[PDB]
Amino acid sequence: EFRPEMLQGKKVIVTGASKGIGREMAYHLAKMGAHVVVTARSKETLQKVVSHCLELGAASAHYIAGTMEDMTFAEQFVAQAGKLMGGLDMLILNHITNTSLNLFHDDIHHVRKSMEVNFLSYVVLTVAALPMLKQSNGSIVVVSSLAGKVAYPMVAAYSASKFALDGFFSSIRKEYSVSRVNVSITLCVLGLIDTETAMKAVSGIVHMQAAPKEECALEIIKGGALRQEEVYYDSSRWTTLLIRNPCRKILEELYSTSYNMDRF
Amino acid sequence: MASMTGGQQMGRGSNEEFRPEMLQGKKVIVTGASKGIGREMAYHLAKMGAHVVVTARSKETLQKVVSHCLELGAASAHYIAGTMEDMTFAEQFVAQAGKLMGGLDMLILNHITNTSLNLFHDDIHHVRKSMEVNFLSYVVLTVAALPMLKQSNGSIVVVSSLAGKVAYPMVAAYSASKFALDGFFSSIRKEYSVSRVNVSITLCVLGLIDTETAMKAVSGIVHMQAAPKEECALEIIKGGALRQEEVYYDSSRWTTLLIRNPCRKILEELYSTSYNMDR
Ligand SMILES: NC(=O)c1ccc[n+]([C@@H]2O[C@H](COP(=O)([O-])OP(=O)(O)OC[C@H]3O[C@@H](n4cnc5c(N)ncnc54)[C@H](OP(=O)(O)O)[C@@H]3O)[C@@H](O)[C@H]2O)c1
Ligand SMILES: NC(=O)c1ccc[n+]([C@@H]2O[C@H](COP(=O)([O-])OP(=O)(O)OC[C@H]3O[C@@H](n4cnc5c(N)ncnc54)[C@H](OP(=O)(O)O)[C@@H]3O)[C@@H](O)[C@H]2O)c1
Ligand SMILES: Cc1ccc(-c2cccc(C(=O)N3CCCC(C)(C)C3)n2)cc1F
Ligand SMILES: Cc1ccc(-c2cccc(C(=O)N3CCCC(C)(C)C3)n2)cc1F
Repeated sequence: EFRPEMLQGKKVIVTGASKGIGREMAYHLAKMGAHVVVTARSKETLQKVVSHCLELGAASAHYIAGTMEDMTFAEQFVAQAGKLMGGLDMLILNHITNTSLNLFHDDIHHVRKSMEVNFLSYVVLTVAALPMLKQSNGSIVVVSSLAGKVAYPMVAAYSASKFALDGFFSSIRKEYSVSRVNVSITLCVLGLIDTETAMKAVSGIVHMQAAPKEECALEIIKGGALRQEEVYYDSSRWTTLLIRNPCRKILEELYSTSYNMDRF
Repeated sequence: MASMTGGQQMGRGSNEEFRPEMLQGKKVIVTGASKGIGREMAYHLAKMGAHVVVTARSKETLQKVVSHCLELGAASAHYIAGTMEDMTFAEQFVAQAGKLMGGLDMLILNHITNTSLNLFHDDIHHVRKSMEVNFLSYVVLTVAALPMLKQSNGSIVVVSSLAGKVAYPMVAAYSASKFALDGFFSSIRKEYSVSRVNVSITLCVLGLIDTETAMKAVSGIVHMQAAPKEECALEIIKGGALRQEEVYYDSSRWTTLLIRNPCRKILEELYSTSYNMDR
């Protein structure tokens, strides 16, 4: 059972926080009394978000502008964010490289860039954040999509990158469990969200109900606060019925009896 | 005689029952073919009377496989050596291979970058290399192969793992790359469907296989029955040959029982009515 008080005084990083869901998450955390450090490329927009967050009641609020294409930036941002706040309780990984619906033909640069930004940078951020999260017994929140669980035409690269996050973060979650790293990892599986970016990209191609981003932002925060492994958020009740893979959980359990990890 | 001959192997039941004759005279590329499963696939294809071009970094090992493929009965057999780390080499290799055989019927993506079982700490270099070699290079090879595959209504065969379907500790980077393959290739399969690109895509989800490389990496860590590489290699060929979307191959019957995800297929089918692609 979530209570907003759970975020009060928590030190939180939100990436891709200048717009959409990331910005909504910043605002919610602001209202909850959390310390926040938001990031994205747009310094000016970040400034506005930061100002509004202080308005909303954030215990403290800062932004650091940069591109997540740059792994050195990602790494230094975490350290700098942690220094401003005196630690870190939750790492919210939410940015993605800009993407539109298109048939895949030969754009290898977009497939590479998508892997770099949507996947690689999440890993670099995690490595950089880990000692602080370990010290706080904090949380990693990874923003994924229904397209990171099942296949859709027109987003091959993006979907590849969301699939990767599941495979990467679900692996380390089992490693953490065994090495006693008390850091939660919540994978967020979102359907269509009414963000300006998504609504434009799907215009005339996709005819489905877009869920509200303010609510989506909250359900993400909630999942992290409760240390849930996965969060499922979609308009359709049929998604919520079919989305889970209980067989996958069973299989992982059955295989767990066939390997020995005492040796690190 | 070949000029006065014609017809088709793929008649009634061919989508269900494999026959070695289905690869006879087919033009096939196998990557990661100097050892393990890839080498075993090369051999099976040889026996079936296929034309084959194999690749891997090791020229001397490739040479040996080629010699043994011709012995075995392959229509023709060649090798081109190089690293799949180099996207230029992956791209030219497809063209070179296609030219040696005068076309392409089946693309078998099987290589990976060397990997061992280790906890993930901070090796970002291995995570990147894993994505480049195990995933990115598959895409570049697919891009290069497509024109020839479209002309022959051929096949793409993607070798994956159980770790490309469910999570395992100690192979975070590797598993990320295998999961990436399913997301990418499953997406283009729906794309080919609607754009009438008659090129099949077979994703192979393999359990532990008794290759030298795997048996070494799991030693003292993993205690499971390993399945034979000869038969694993054949089930891969079969899958591609029959144009099946997914091949599942593992020692446990419990894997075969639980591994499929019918709910994913139902969802994908429900979501298909919510989007218009004509354009
Ligand atoms: N919207 C949907 O329907 C939907 C559905 C499923 C999942 N999701 C997930 O929701 C998360 C947020 O989506 P959204 O729709 O809210 O996104 P959005 O409104 O398009 O905003 C994306 C954010 O990422 C930032 N960004 C873009 N390129 C960047 C780069 N190279 N380096 C650093 N930051 C960069 C953007 O700001 P700057 O341009 O200022 O850098 C912006 O703050 C994503 O991970 C996405 O996969 C969304
Ligand atoms: N073995 C298992 O238990 C198991 C389980 C599930 C899935 N699989 C999958 O089966 C496939 C083959 O596995 P395996 O166990 O048979 O592997 P393996 O015996 O180690 O063979 C790997 C092959 O890839 C080549 N290779 C390595 N690095 C390369 C590079 N940078 N560029 C090009 N070629 C390179 C190797 O030749 P060179 O070193 O000479 O380049 C070799 O021919 C992989 O996709 C693997 O993930 C295996
Ligand atoms: C053909 C089609 C139909 C539906 C979806 C779908 C469903 C749920 C979530 C998402 C998703 O992750 N989005 C929304 C679109 C913009 C993105 C891709 C940057 C983020 N996309 C995708 C499709 F490609
Ligand atoms: C703890 C653990 C980790 C991995 C597995 C497992 C199961 C099925 C297939 C595979 C697989 O893809 N392999 C085998 C290992 C060498 C690789 C990783 C290059 C290829 N791996 C099982 C485990 F118990």
